[PDB]
Amino acid sequence: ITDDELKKVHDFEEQCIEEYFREKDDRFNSSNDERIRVTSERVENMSMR
Amino acid sequence: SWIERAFYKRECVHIIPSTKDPHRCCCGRLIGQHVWSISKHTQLSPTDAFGTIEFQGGGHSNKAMYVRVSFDTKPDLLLHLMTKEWQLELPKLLISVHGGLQNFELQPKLKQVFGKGLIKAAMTTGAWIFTGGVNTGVIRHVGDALKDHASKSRGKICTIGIAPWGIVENQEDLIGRDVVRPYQTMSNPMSKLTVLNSMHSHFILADNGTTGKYGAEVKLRRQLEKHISLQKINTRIGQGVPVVALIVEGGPNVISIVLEYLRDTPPVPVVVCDGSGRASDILAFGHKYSEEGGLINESLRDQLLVTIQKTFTYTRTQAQHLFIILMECMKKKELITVFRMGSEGHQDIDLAILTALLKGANASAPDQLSLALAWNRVDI
Amino acid sequence: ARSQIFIYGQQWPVGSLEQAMLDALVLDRVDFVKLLIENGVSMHRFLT
Repeated sequence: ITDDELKKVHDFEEQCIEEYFREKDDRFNSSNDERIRVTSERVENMSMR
Repeated sequence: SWIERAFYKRECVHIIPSTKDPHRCCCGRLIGQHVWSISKHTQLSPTDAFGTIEFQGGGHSNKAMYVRVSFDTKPDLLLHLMTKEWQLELPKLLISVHGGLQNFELQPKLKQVFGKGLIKAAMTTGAWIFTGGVNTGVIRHVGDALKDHASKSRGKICTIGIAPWGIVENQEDLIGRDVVRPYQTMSNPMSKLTVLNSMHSHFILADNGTTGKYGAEVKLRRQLEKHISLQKINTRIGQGVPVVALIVEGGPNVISIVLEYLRDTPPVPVVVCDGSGRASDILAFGHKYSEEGGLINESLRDQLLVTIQKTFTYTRTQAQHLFIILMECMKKKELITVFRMGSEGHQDIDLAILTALLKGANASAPDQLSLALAWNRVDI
Repeated sequence: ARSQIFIYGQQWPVGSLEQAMLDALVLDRVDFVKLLIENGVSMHRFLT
């Protein structure tokens, strides 16, 4: 590759690596399993309050 | 190569007046570091500082374009630069964020709600955010808001900040012609100069020749906002782009900025926030205790005078002058939208901002519907 | 260390953050490395 298209390839790789990590985080929180964990913590803090 | 041949710059070639410190000139630079025309005698030259900035450190890596532009340039050249060379489409909304240059801290809930509002407003309408450029105060809060937005979801918020060229730290690090220059986020607490905000997208550096002093960017930013607002929006029903003015905290100068926004053809709505303090809090206390606009009785007038003289530590005549400026602002009381934490103040930044834009246009409901269609906001 | 030491208005000696990075790297503290990168330390200027 030429140095100009090397940079374009390079920033393409950073769009992909950010979109992969972000997605993994969104699919973790959409997880029913985590929509239940993060509900329980809250419920207790309203129960004492 | 068009940027060097189209945009110009100015450098300090003066008689070196010492004033207080013999090394510090009228431009504030060192006496041997040299190399308007009144007392600075500046010369005009093609620019040597433009391109791309790679923000090293500060968590996420973000690349922001920059260009050093003379302060007396014409907005059509700059607007053509953003539309063509930076490949930025014409925005459906312009937001002008003003505030205090000193650093301040807000309530955590207020900061979170203001940040979420600014992020969602600049996402849904595809707006442009205009800040002060450097990483001080309200622009630092906007930078933390852009941290959050990016940290949570993807999105390219166009957040063109306009800063003085002579006040940014490491001016030699940003010297190049279409070259990617690394930048350091570290800000020396001893140095009076402040670094640029790491989470911005474009930077219109405005050199008036001087270093370490403000005022080199306000007129250029205002005339660029005017030149943007005279451009017609893509609906072609007969309206330009809407301009809002978000005010967080601020000092004595932002009242004059608000007065310049109100007493303008066409008028610009102003949205303020409560709980930050200083000029925004006195604006809110004026707005709740106002009756029929400029009809303010004596007791709240004296309360406003003593709160101005207490918070801003001004004299009696300075507080009186600021109160006349407040009343001249208060004549156009319908344009100001005050956001309040809690209560019934729309419970969100964005309903307040978009409602303020809708009644700041003050046009027919076809024009409001075309604005909402351009912003892709069915709920509003 | 995030809430107290890296609070706003904290003065830092020159070269102290690079020595703190060198101590964090050898003592397998990945969260402290993440904190220091986010607080302005750049790896390009640190690594020799």
